Amino acid sequence: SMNPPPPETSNPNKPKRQTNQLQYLLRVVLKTLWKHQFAWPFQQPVDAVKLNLPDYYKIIKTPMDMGTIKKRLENNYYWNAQECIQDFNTMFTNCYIYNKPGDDIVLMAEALEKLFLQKINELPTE
Ligand SMILES: Cc1c[nH]nc1CN1CCN(c2nc(-c3[nH]c(C)c4c3CCCC4=O)cs2)CC1
Repeated sequence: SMNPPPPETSNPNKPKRQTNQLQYLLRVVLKTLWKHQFAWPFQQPVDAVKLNLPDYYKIIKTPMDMGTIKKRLENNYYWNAQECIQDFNTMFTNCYIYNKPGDDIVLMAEALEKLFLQKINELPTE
């Protein structure tokens, strides 16, 4: 079995920006979710080989994880906050697509997503 290449975290062809909203996404949103007791499954791309999930990347064609998001923020990969918010939402949605309601991993995603929503509700104006 094989994992796909991880999502890119650098691309010199892609225009970059640092905005106050992106700074908030790193210092408040990512930091809060990253330290949570349920963060660990989301801190790296899913290793479908080690986890014996040979169907994971048959079902999930837009993988995303907080380790990737963290690196994208640190490397100023994004142009705007909406790009980064979309990556978070992709991560949560993938979890709900692949797994079953009530699975431990879904309960963990739901706890992180509640906090995500609480923080982005106070995203500062640009
Ligand atoms: C040792 C350590 C401490 N902190 N971080 C680490 C390194 N990694 C350690 C392994 N790990 C892991 N993720 C998962 C994981 N994740 C998602 C989003 C999953 C799954 C399985 C089910 C379906 C699913 O949707 C399993 S094992 C991720 C992090």
